Amino acid sequence: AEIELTIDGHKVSIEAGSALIQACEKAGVTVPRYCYHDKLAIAGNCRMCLVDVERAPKPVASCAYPVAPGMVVRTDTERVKQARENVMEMMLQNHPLDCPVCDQGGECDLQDQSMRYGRDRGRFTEITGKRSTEDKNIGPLVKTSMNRCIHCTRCVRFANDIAGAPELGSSGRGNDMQIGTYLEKNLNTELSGNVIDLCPVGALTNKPYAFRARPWELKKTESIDVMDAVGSNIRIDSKGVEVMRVIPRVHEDVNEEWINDKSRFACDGLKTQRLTTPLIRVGDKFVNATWDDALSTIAKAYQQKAPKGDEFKAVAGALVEVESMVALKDMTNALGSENTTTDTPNGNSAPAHGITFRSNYLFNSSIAGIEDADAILLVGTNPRREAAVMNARIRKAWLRQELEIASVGPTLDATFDVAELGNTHADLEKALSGEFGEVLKNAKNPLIIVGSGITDREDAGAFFNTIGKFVESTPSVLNENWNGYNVLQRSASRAGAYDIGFTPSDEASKTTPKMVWLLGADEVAASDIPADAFVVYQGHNGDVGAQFADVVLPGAAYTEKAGTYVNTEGRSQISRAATGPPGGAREDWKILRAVSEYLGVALPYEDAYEVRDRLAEISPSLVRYDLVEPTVFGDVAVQHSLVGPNGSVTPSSAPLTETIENFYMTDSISRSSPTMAKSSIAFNKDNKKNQA
Amino acid sequence: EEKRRVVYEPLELTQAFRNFSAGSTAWEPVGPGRDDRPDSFKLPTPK
Amino acid sequence: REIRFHLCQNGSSSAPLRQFVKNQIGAFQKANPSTKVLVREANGVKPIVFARFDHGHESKIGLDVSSEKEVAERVKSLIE
Amino acid sequence: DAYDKVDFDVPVGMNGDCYDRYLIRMAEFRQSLRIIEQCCNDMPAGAVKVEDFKINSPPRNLMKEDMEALIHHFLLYTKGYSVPPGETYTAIEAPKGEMGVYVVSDGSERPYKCKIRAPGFAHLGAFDHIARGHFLPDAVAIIGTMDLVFGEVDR
Amino acid sequence: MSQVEPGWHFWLGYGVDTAPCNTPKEKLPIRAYPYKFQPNYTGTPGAFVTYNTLKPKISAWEPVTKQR
Amino acid sequence: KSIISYNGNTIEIPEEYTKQAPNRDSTWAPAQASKTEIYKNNMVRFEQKDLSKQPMPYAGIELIAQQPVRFVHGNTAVCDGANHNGPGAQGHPKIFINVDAPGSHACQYCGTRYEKE
Amino acid sequence: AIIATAFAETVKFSGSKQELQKRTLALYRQFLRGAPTFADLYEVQFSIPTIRTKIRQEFERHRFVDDLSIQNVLYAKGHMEYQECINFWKQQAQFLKYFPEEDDIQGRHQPSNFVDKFLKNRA
Amino acid sequence: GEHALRRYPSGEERCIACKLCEAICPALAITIDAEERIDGSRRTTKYDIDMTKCIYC
Ligand code: SF4
Ligand code: SF4
Ligand code: SF4
Ligand code: FES
Ligand SMILES: [Zn+2]
Repeated sequence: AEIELTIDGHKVSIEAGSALIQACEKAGVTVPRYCYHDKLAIAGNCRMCLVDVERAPKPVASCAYPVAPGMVVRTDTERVKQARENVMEMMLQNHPLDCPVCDQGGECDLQDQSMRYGRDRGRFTEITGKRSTEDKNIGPLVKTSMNRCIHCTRCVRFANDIAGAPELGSSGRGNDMQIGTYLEKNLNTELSGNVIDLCPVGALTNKPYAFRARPWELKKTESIDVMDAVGSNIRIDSKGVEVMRVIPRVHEDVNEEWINDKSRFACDGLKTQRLTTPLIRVGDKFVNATWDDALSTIAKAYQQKAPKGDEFKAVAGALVEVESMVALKDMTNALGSENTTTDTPNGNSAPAHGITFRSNYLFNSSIAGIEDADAILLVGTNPRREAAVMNARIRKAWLRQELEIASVGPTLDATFDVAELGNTHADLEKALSGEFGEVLKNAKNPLIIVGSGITDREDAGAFFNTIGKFVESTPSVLNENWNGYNVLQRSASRAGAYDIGFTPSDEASKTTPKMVWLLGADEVAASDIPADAFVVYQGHNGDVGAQFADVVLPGAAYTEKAGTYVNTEGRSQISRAATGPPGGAREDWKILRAVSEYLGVALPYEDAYEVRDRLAEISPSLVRYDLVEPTVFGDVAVQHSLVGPNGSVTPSSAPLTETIENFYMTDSISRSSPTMAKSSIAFNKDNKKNQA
Repeated sequence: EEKRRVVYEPLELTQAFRNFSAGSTAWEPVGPGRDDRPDSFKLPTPK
Repeated sequence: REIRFHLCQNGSSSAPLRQFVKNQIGAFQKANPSTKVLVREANGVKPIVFARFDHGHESKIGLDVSSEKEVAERVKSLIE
Repeated sequence: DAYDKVDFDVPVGMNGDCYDRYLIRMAEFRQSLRIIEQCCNDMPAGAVKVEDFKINSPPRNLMKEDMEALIHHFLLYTKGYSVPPGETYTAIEAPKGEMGVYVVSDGSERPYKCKIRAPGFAHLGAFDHIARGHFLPDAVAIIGTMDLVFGEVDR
Repeated sequence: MSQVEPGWHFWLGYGVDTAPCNTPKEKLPIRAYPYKFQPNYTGTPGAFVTYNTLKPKISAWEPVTKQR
Repeated sequence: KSIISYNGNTIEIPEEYTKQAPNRDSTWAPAQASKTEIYKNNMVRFEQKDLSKQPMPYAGIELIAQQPVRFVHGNTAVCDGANHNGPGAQGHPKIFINVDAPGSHACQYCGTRYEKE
Repeated sequence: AIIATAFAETVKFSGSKQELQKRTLALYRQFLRGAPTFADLYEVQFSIPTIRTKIRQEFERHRFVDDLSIQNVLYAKGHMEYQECINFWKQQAQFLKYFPEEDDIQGRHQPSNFVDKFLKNRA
Repeated sequence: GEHALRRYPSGEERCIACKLCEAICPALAITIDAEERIDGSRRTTKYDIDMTKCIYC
C-alpha cells in the first residue's frame, strides 16, 4: 500500500496517493515552497516547489504532483536551478521595498528563501513602477499592509476551511486581485489572530506587538498556554524583562500547530497592571509595606481571629499552578480546615460529581480520537468559545468524515452545522430518549461532550443523573478502548485542582469562614465573602480579587515561574520560566512556605525537587509528564458518578444560559490588557462584525 | 578601597550580553559542492 | 481527613487492588462518608495507599499483597 | 594579490646578527617604494568589491531602487553570509614576519574557531635561545628587532 | 575647539575648498526650525546628563479598594 | 511644575522644561516617559546643574504635521525624500503608495502624506 | 629556550597510584616548607599557620578522587600554582584570592533558614 | 568621530528601528526600544549608544 521511489539517489518509501513534497520532506532533501501547508488544502499558486521528474516534459510543482511508483526525482537539474531563480525573481518585482519596516525581519520565509536561490540583481528599474494596494482595515488585532502580500492563498484557505470565517476571499484578476472583504468589514473568528503566524510575509502581522522587538533580539522559551482548557504547546518570545509575544510551537495531538486568539494576545495584561509589592489595607486605602510586615500582619490577624476549623476558606483561580495548590492544600490541612473550594459559583460544595475516578472530570476520549468521532452532542456550552482549538478539530472532522452534531442549551453560531434540541434538562431528557438513544447506540466511536458551565447550576446532579444513566445504558458509548463521557473546564487549572482533591466537604460547605484565602480567583463577589473576613489576596495583577483584599501578595504569573499544568485531556506539562518575577513578586508556593512558617505549620520541603516528590505523592501521573493514559475504570466510574447525586437533586426549568459573558473579557488578564478591552468593544453585533 | 587593593569578586554586568546567533538556519545553506578528487585516487566502479 | 491510593493501569501487581476498587468502593464510601477517596494511575507504580488524618499528618503503606481481603486487612490496619 | 604581476626584489642577509635584521628593514623601504611605482602606473579599472551581492553589501546607489539588493543588504547585516564548512590556514608575509590564521568554519555564520599565528609570538618564544650571554643594554637591541609590539603576542 | 560652527568646522580641518559664506544655497540643508549652537559645556553645570528615554517596563497597579 | 519627589517634597522646575519638546508639550509614545516622570526618577544627578543646556531636540511629530499634503494625478505615488541637489543616493528607498481611501496617506518612512486628485 | 626556570619540572605521568601519592606528599612538603617565604614575599596581613591550615584543607578537598589520571591533572595544576607562588609571578592581589573568608567577616544577615533566603528571594 | 541622527527636510527623525545598527555593532554599543507612535508610523522610543564602547567601526 506504499510506494518507494528515488529522490536524488535517496530511495524513500511513503504511503500511496500522497503529495510529492511530503516525500521530499521524508527523504531529507529540503525543497523550498510558499503555498504548501500540511493542515491546509493544496493549491499550486506558489510555483516554488518546481522539481525535475523523469517522464515529464516540463518541471512540475512538487506540492500537487501525486506519488507514482518507479519515480526518479531530481532537484538539481540546471533547468530546475534556473527555474527557482526565475520564479524568485518574478516574485520580487512587485513586492515593495519594506524589509526594514516589515515585521518579519529575520522571519521572512521569502527572504531567507531568496538568499539561497535569489538572483544577484533585480532588473526592476522600470520608470512607472510596481502596483500598490489599499491599506485594507480589518480589525484591531491584525495589522495589515496588503502591499507586501503576494497572494499566497495561505490566509484565505485557512480562514475558509478550518477557521470557518469565510469572509476572506480573492477579489479581482491580475494585479487587481486583493485579499479580504472589500466591504472593509471586521473579521472575527474565535481563532482570528492565527493568520499572522501564517502569512509568510509581513502582509498580516501583529497589531499590539507592532514594532517593539525583532526576532533576532528575542529569547525563546517553550512553555504552556493557560486561560485555555487545552493547554496548548506554545513558545514565549521575550526580550528578557517583558514578554514580547507568543507563537504556537508545533505539536501533533493537542493543537496541530494552532492557538487560541485570547491565548495569543494575552501578553499585554502580563506587563501593565501587575502587583509589584505587597499592599496592606489601611481601611479604604492600601499602602505598600515591607514584605515581612505583610506576612507578619497575616500571622497577627490570625492570632486575632483564630479560625480553629471550617473558618479558613481557601479558594484558587483559573490560571493557577498545580504546584502552588499543593502548597495550598498542605497549608490548609496542616492548619486544620478543609474549607478548600473553587472559584466557580456553585463551587462551595463538591462539583456535583466524583473527585474520584479521574474520568469524572477529564476528557476520556483522545483529542486525537475526534478525527475518529461519529456523532456527538454538546450540552450547556459554546465549544467555539471554550477551547476554540477543539472547534478547529470539530470542523476538520466534520468536513473530512460524515458526522452529526447536536447542541442542547444555548443557541450558538458554530462554524459547522449544529442541530439544536432544546433549552431544558427536560428537553434534554426528551432528546436522549427521542432519537439519539438509537443513534449513539448505532454510532461507532461517538462521544458526548459537556461544558463546565453546568457546574454553575445547582441542578447539575440530576443533570448528571440522566447522562450518567445513558452512558451506563448504552454499551456503544461505554466500551473498553474509549469512554464517551467527556467534560471540559473553563480553565487550565481546575482539572489540575480536581487532581489535587481541591474540594470542600459537605461539613465544610456550611460554616461562613473568618479567614478567606485568595489565590488568583478573580470572580468572587461581595456575596461570596463574609463581612469581617480576612481576605489576603495572592496574585499577579490587580483585579476584583485584589480589590476586596486586606493584604495583597504579588505572586508570579504563568510566564515567570516553572509551572506545571494539566489540561482537560490530562497532560501534565512543564511551563519553563521565560523570565524572573518582576519588581517584588515571587513564586507562589515559595510564598506559601513562608506563610506556613509564620504560623505553626511546617511544610516538609524547601526546594523544587522536594515539591516534585510531594506532588508525586499526591499523584504519580503528574510527575510522569505529558503522556495520556486511558482509564480501565469506565463502568464503575460512571456508576459511582450516578450513585452520589442520585435522586436528591431536583432539576428546575432554568434555561441553559451562556457560560461566559464575553470571550475576550475573562481570567483577570483579558480585563487587564487594554487590547482586549478594545477587542471587546469591537466584537458585538457591529455593522462591520455583522454578516448580512 | 578598604583593603587598599583590588579584589576579585564574581561577575556582575551593567548590560547582559546579547548574542544573536539564535536567529540561524538549521541546514547550512551552502550546497553539497563538486569534488576535485583525482581520477587516479577515487574508487573504480565495477565492470 | 482523606485517603488515596495508586495503581498501575497495566495488569501486574495491582490487579487485586484493581478489583478491590472495582468492588469495595460502594461499601467503603458508605462506611466512611466523612473522609474522601480518590484514585489515580501512572503506567507503572508500586501499589500504595496514602491517607491523611485530622492533623495534616499522613501515613502510608505499600500494597504488594495477595487478594481483595488482603488489601482490606492493610487498609483497616492503616486507618488505625 | 598580483605580487606576481609586480616586479619586486627581495633582500637577504648574511650573518645571523641584528645588523642584517636592520639592513633588510632599511632595504624593504627601497623595495616597497618600487611597489608603489609599479602600482600607481598600472592601476586598472573595474569593480572594487566582489562581483556579487551575496558575500558583501550592494552599493547604496541601487539598493534604494532594487528589491533584490535590499534583502541582501539586510541578511548580510542581520545574519551575515553563510560559509561552507571546512578549515583553512592562510599565512602571509606580514612585515613583522609570517603571520598566519587558522579558521575552522562551522558552516554557520559565526566562525566555530579562529586561531591567529601572531608573528612576534614565536619571536618572543625564541628570546632566551638568542639572548644568552649578552649584556643588559644588549638586551634592548635584541628586543625591537624581533619587534615585540605585544599587541600580537598575547591576544 | 568645538566653539566653531559645524559648516566652518569642516573647512577649518580643510574639508572643503569653498567656505560656507561662498557655497550656493542649494547645498544649504533646508531646516524647518531655528538653530541654537551649544558648543560644549563639559564640567560646567550645563553639562549633558543622561537618562533612559522610556518609562519602566511594567507599570504597577494602583490601589483601588472595594468595600464589600 | 511642582511634582512630588516620592516623599511629599515637591521639586520645582520651570514650565519651559516640563515639555516633551519646544514644539510639543504632550507625549507621543505609549512608553514615552514624560519629563514629569524623568525628574521624578533621577533629580539626584540633576541638582546643581543647568536646565538650559540640555538638548530639547525639536521633536518631529509637530514638524511633519504642517508639511503640505501633496496631490498625485494618477493612482500610485512614489516617495524618496531625496534631494535633487545632492550628487548621490540619499533619502528613503523608493517605496510606492496607493492612495485610494478617503483621506491622505503618509509615506511610512518620510511621513509626507499624499492625496489622489 | 633550551633550559627551564628554577623550580619548573618536565611534566611526567606516574603510572601507579602510589607514585602519584609519593609526588603529592613531596609537593605538600614543598608548600609547607615555602610557606614562611610567602608571608614575607606577598606581605600578607595574617599569620603563617593560617597559610598552613589552608594548604592542608585544600588537599583535604581532593582527598577522595578515585582516578589516577584525574589526580594527575590535579597534581599538575597544584605544581603550577606552587611554581607561581615560589616566585614573584603572582602578585599579592592575586595571592589573596585564596582567602576571601579570612579578610572580611561576612556581614549582617547571612541567610540560613528558608525565610532569610526568601526575604531577599535567595540573594 | 562622534555620532548624530540625521533628519529629513521639513524635519522628521529619519530613524526607523530596523535594528541593523543594533544588529551589527560588534561591541553592542547600540540599544533600541521602539514603539508605534500616535500616527501609526514606526519611530524609535529609546535610541542609545554606549560611547564607552563605540569602537568607530
Ligand atoms: S516580507 Fe518584509 S521583511 Fe521579508 S523580504 Fe518582504 S519586505 Fe522584507
Ligand atoms: S493575506 Fe498574507 S498569507 Fe494570505 S495570501 Fe496574502 S500575503 Fe499570503
Ligand atoms: S535604527 Fe536602523 S535605520 Fe535607524 S540609524 Fe540605526 S540602523 Fe539606521
Ligand atoms: S505549493 Fe507547490 S506550487 Fe505552491
Ligand atoms: Zn517616504
